[PDB]
Amino acid sequence: QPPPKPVIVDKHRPVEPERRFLSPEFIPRRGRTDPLKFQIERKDMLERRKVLHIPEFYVGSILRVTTADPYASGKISQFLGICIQRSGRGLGATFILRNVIEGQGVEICFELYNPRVQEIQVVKLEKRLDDSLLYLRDALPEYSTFDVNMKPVVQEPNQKVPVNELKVKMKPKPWSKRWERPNFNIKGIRFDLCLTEQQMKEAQKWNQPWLEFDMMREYDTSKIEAAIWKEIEASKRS
Amino acid sequence: VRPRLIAELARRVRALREQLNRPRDSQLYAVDYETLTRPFSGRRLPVRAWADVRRESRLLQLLGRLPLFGLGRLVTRKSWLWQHDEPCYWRLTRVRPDYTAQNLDHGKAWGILTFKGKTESEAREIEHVMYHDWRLVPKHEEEAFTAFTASVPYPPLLRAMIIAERQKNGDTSTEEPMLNVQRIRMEPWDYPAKQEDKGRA
Amino acid sequence: SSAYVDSHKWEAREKEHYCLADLASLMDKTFERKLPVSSLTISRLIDNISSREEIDHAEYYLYKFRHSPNCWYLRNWTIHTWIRQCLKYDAQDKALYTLVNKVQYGIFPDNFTFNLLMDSFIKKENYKDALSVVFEVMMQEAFEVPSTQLLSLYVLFHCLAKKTDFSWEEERNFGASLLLPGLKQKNSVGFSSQLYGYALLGKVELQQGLRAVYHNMPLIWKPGYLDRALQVMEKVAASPEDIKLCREALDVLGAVLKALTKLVEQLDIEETEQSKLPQYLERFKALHSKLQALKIESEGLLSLTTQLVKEKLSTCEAEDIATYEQNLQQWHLDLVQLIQREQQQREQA
Amino acid sequence: KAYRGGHLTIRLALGGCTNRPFYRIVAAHNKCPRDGRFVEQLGSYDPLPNSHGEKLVALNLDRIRHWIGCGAHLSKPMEKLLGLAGFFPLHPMMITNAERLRRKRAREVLLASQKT
Ligand SMILES: [Mg+2]
Ligand SMILES: [Zn+2]
Repeated sequence: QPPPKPVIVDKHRPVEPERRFLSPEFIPRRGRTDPLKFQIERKDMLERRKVLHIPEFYVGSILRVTTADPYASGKISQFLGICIQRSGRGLGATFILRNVIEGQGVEICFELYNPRVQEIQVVKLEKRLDDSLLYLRDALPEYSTFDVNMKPVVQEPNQKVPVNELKVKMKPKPWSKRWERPNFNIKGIRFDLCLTEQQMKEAQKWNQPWLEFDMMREYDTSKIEAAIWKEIEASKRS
Repeated sequence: VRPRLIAELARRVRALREQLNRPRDSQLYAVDYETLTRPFSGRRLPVRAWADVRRESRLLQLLGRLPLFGLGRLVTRKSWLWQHDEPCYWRLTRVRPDYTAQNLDHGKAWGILTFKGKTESEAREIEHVMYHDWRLVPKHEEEAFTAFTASVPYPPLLRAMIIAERQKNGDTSTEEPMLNVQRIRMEPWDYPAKQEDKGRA
Repeated sequence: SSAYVDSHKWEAREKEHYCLADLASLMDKTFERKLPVSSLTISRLIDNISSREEIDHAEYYLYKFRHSPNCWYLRNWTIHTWIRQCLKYDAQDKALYTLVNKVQYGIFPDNFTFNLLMDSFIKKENYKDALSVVFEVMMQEAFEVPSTQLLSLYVLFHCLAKKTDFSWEEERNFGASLLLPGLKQKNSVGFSSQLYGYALLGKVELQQGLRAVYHNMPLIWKPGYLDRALQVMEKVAASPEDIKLCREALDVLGAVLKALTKLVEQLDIEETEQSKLPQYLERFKALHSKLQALKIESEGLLSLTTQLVKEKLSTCEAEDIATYEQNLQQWHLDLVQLIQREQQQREQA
Repeated sequence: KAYRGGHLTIRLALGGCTNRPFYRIVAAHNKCPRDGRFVEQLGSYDPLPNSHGEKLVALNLDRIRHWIGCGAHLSKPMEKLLGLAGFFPLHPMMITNAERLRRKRAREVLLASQKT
């Protein structure tokens, strides 16, 4: 006897179409230079993309990566971790991964364009309220501890990014970065238990409201992103 | 006096865990026909049933080929009908298959039965359901198939003891002592039993 | 019989008009939490379906319901909702697949529903599908119905139009199927078809033993099928009318070819069939001679005699339709209580 | 020692040094060891012959009847020597062993006769 085939079809109309998304490492930095640099690096990373897929993701997503290592069992290295940040631009761009195993918190900075790495895989795709999850260091280990054998949570092909709106408990005050300040504007943590009302009142004194209203510091990216899309589509057609 | 709590805690936890995730009836009844060893046990089967397990199938595998698993349909105990020429069957009343089974070839079902045309008025539990000795009789050849129609001396020493006792008592009672045997309903081995009385892993 | 075939009351009676996607998502939730679910959900899904992929979803969810905590309910009205949804959208491959692996899906149509299905098969003029389906009905063991005449017509036509010399499975299927339609004790056609089925079963036994006779086929274990056929012939000669066909020649052929030159189920005292062949053949010749001495036209084609049956067929189809409307009425009666039952949960909530 | 379930059983306890067994019929539980503790000592048995050549054995009929009425199973040798005594029915395996011995002796006599 052959097994039946699973099939599922749920067709709410104004949910299915998600249109566009671009990676934050294509965009250049505010610094000045001649954009031919950018465009040649872009076509280079795209001629690499034709080989390697980089299944898109965000901070707070879980990635499993297999890489070709010279000195290891099977000459390969397989590592799963939570994405902390995607830092840098051009080819040297990288993404951080972290996980607690054997009670020890190990984290890597993977180059997403180095030929040493063989394949990347998105086990779970989600987004956190905070731009960067570096406070997961001082956070409890039970939040970062993830299973290595956990299989990919299959995600819909054309749907909106799921966002887990949650909060996180943390280790006591002796921290390294002073996350309580408003310089970072993070919300995953829970002041109500991580500190006192008087303490947050004393800390929110460094608040600089004027800068977020300032306008010469923010960088417009609309037409740059449009030209980047145009060049990507041209390279794909070619 | 000092009590102890972790023992009762582990007892309750083990009870809940086993009653939750006990091995499925189908999972533990499955058999590989070329090696004749039940999985989850690694035990071999009896030589008397080797061939029957190789050839014949199970009750639920028989009942899966007809609607409602054949309520009231003729199923007979192959062992009973090979051991006795008289007809014996099962008036199956209630049925429940195991959802985890792929072919729905395992479960629990029972009703009224009859041994050599001796029917009782009780819908009780079957015995030995998982065996490969199940034979289904069609709806035709039904009534033709289901058609069906003192004392002993005591031991010598015991009778001598009673003789001496009543002679000392004074009564003659020349009649040899006896007991009733028609009351004694010696039942054959094959008379069924209570499934619930026997346990389960 | 277009009036007997078509019935739009079914499709215009008690439609639910719910979202197939919502019903599918709810069923997926219930079955991933592996809790039991009523047949109302599946019925609403089925009678809401109007598409091919939707009927495929229904097939998958029917498999999943068979493998769900509840399997015995087996509501015939839901079965017929599914059957109509499939046959009106003309998925005969899917219908046949489900019907053959009933153990995989568990569909069990009743008399009138199956007669409608086989009449649609007639209208489309296919034989292999109808043959497999009548073998699966032989498996069903449900024949005391007005569809008995349809089964008889089908088998009487296909055993003649077969043109297949050697096939043990197929021949055993034919032999075991030719008994059930004739069990209504009608006439020469009936009991002579019973005779030919006895002959085929005895042949299958003598050529591949008694094991397959009963193993995956509901049959009786008495090996004397030839003796039973001889008994039938002798009691018929003793007793009405006996319209006969030349399948007695096929019986003679089988007998002569068997007379032509491990577990032992046979009993020691009782003789073996291999050793009974001689007296089987002698008594068979004797009964042949007795029958020809006593009806013996052997020209009336049996499949043509089923056209004479069409009159009482068209008479009994009326009672069949009446029973079908009674079934519809009692379905509509007992089903409405189940909807208030579903509302009772929200009332308590 | 409170044994779970179990049931009383009259059986044999062994005594005496090696190569000199002395059996004692005694009531006890099913789960106790061979020479374990008991409840009431009932009788004795010598599988060896005395100076007269006969073998010794004693039964406590009233107490045994009381224990059986209270409910206690017996072992195969128990019922065997009881049936040999006569207070109990004779043993079917005893009958079969006797018949097999007689068949073997008849076979041996036939073999000797056909040899000579
Ligand atoms: Mg530091
Ligand atoms: Zn001593």
